[PDB]
Amino acid sequence: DMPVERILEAELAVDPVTNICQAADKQLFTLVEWAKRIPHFSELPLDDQVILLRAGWNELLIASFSHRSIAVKDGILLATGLHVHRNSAHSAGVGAIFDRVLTELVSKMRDMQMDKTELGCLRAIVLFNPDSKGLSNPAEVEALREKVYASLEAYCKHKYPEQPGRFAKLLLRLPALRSIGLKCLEHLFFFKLIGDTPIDTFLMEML
Amino acid sequence: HKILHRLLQEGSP
Ligand SMILES: CC1(C)CCN(c2cc(C(F)(F)F)nc(NCCC(=O)O)n2)c2ccccc21
Repeated sequence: DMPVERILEAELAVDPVTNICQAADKQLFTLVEWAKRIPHFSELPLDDQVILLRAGWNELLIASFSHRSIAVKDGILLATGLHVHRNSAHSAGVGAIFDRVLTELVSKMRDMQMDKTELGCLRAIVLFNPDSKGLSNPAEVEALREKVYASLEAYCKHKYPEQPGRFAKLLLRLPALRSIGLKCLEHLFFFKLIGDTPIDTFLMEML
Repeated sequence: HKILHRLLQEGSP
């Protein structure tokens, strides 16, 4: 069982480089509390819970700050309340991936007015990633993923029957999120390699 | 993964 109500409840319950790192470290503690509120996540083996969050944390944070930023003009609102605009993104060397977040995620979430239940379900789908390496029983994760997207489709079809393509439109933002998560992670590993990141943090562990 | 493994476990003050 996988009720969209509980997925929405999980959502509602929770120098540029330094600003980005501080903001990611903060949201990693929050992301663990979100994951435990997703139905049946905490019933997986503990080592599989570790594997899923290591595989998806950066996509899960990117989805959230993208949805948070739909009302910001040409910028990204970080969870600390600080903004990232184009000037500072270029000074961090991440101008091109910044543009891709705006054009592939924020603007498209805005266009279709993606709501918070839909965001929560896409994030639960990312969380339940059955391709994560080393899972004790990948198919158990695929099973939960399938329950999430069954619930998402029924939700969209009830709330937005005039938009029959809406469910697929949501799922087809996931390749963009995967591209963009990979590139953000590359920059983060670089910041750490050259010694520009805060030390002794949860973020350092994830990297 | 000491931090994540701890955070996932229930019963923390
Ligand atoms: C797109 C842009 C310019 C924006 C900021 N940023 C990231 C990346 C991550 C993540 F770790 F997910 F990749 N997180 C957070 N911010 C914490 C979450 C929150 O503030 O809500 N910010 C990042 C990192 C590299 C390259 C580009 C960026």
